[PDB]
Amino acid sequence: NGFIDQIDGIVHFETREALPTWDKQIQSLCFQVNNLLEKISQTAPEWTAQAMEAQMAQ
Amino acid sequence: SSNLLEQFILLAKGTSGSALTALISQVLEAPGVYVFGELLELANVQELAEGANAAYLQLLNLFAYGTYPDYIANKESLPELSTAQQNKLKHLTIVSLASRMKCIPYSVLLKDLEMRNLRELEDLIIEAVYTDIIQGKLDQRNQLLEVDFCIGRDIRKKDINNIVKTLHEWCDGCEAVLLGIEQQVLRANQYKENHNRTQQQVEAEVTN
Amino acid sequence: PFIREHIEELLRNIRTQVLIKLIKPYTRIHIPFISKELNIDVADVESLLVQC
Amino acid sequence: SIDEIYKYDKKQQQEILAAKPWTKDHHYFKYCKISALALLKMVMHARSGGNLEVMGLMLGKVDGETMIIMDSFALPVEGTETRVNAQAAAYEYMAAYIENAKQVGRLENAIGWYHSHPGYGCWLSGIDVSTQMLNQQFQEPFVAVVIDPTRTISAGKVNLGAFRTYPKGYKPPDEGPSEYQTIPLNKIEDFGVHCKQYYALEVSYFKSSLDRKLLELLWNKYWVNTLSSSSLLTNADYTTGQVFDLSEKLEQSEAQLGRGSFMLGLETHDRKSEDKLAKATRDSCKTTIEAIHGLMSQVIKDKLFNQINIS
Repeated sequence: NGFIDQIDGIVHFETREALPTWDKQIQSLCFQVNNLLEKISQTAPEWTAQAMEAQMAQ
Repeated sequence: SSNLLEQFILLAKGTSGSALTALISQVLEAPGVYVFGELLELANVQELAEGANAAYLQLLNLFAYGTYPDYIANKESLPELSTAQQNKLKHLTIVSLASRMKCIPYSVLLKDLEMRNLRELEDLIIEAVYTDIIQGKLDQRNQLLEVDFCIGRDIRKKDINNIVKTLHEWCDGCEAVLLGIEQQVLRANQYKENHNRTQQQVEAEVTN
Repeated sequence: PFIREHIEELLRNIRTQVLIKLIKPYTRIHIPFISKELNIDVADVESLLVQC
Repeated sequence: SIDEIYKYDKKQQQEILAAKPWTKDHHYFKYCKISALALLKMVMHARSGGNLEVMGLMLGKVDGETMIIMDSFALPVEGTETRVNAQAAAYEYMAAYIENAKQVGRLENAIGWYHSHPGYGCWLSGIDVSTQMLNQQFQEPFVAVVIDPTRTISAGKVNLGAFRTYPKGYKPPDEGPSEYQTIPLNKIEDFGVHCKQYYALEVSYFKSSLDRKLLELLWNKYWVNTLSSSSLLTNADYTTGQVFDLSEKLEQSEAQLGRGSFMLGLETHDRKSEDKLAKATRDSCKTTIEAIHGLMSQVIKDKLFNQINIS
């Protein structure tokens, strides 16, 4: 990927930008919550059931 | 690494004196150790002063609070580094400016790290991506750097308040948007029920 | 004389295929740049770029 | 039986497939039991295709003269009328399901294939009756079920019906339409002739299945892909391409209002396609609703994550 500029002799490389980069950061952020959820239930499974009941009580 | 952090905190609390001075240079030389908060607050490193022992205490403070330009200004008073200790200091300089500003321009990193091009400046940043140290994206149109994931330098004893503040706006912020979506469903469903009743009672009276 | 009347069209079709494989990487390519690579004069380059 | 058909019985499938009672009389299947959990998966896969035709595959067992429709999955084939012999794409899925079922002690095989006929109602045309005869002799038993997704919206009636095309040497010479629905004025002449090739069956409903139980364990780790919305950038060529077809429909409406379908002597029956202005309105609103639907998935993302900022 990328293009070559013959005016100043500076070749640029494409690294994705504009709209395609907006959906990539959202999917990468939600993926961190999925990996963090598996670590909380593995290290302390009692805290997973306690945090879920706090939303239903409010 | 994570298994090597629990071994350096156990040997420093068992011995002291001349054995503690040799343990400081072995931690900075061995890779994998990117945290220096649990070793600076200890009373073992604070007893090193008067001579070459005081130089190791000032070097540990620059690796946690200082940056890259803070080391080149007093390179004669601090001991020299090698091909591994110098590259580790450049990783902490990138995560230092990210804790204050969200985006860091390329002109700032070109002056602090002292480079000439963009690939050589970003060469020390991509090395921390595979080691799960610095994770983010590179911007070319705006010539900025959006750092998403980075190391917390120390144990985060001062900037720990921003962790709970960011999570509070994500949980309480969803309740305000949920009230607007639920209200839109009731308004859209009520409009369909009123339209179906006003279209059947007006067409049945045409025959009568 | 039958094949001589079609020898000019065959030479022009080859220049079109080479220009496609060279204009993709270079965004703003120079006009004398494609003339030096093709080893041709600049008199027929201006006439071929219009038809292409 | 009554309580044995609700569960998976190995002895029931061992006394039917070993003898094959369908080789004596083709009119053995009388009723069809379709699971309530599998019915929602068939009406949702055909609704995503819109005006196109799609096909799938059903899995289940048998219990006498009544078929059992257990699990069902979709297929990437573009229907059956467009692509001849659409059962070739399901050979990879069947080779991986039978081998994994015989090792655990299960004799569940194929039971039928379902598709969708949007527009001309739920029936079997001249193409579906030819391909089904070649599949019933190799992968028996089979059953063709048609689902109309574009008919349960305006009329509000859940169109559902199973049919079975008779093979060569058993078609009745005269048989009326067993399951008659609505057909537009275009292919109504072929309904009175092709109706004798198949026959309708009394569909039933029951609660069992098994595919509707393992999708929750996957959602615990696959929930990061369900939020991948932003429909404004997915089918962007279909939205812009629909505006080109709208211009051709709007040009036909100008000639309809100018000439007029109400002449002297013979009115309301002059032009072929009447009410061109009323039909062009729904086509213009289709490009508007589909355009604002993709924006709603983006504004909702800028109100939950972009409104957080940092200190």
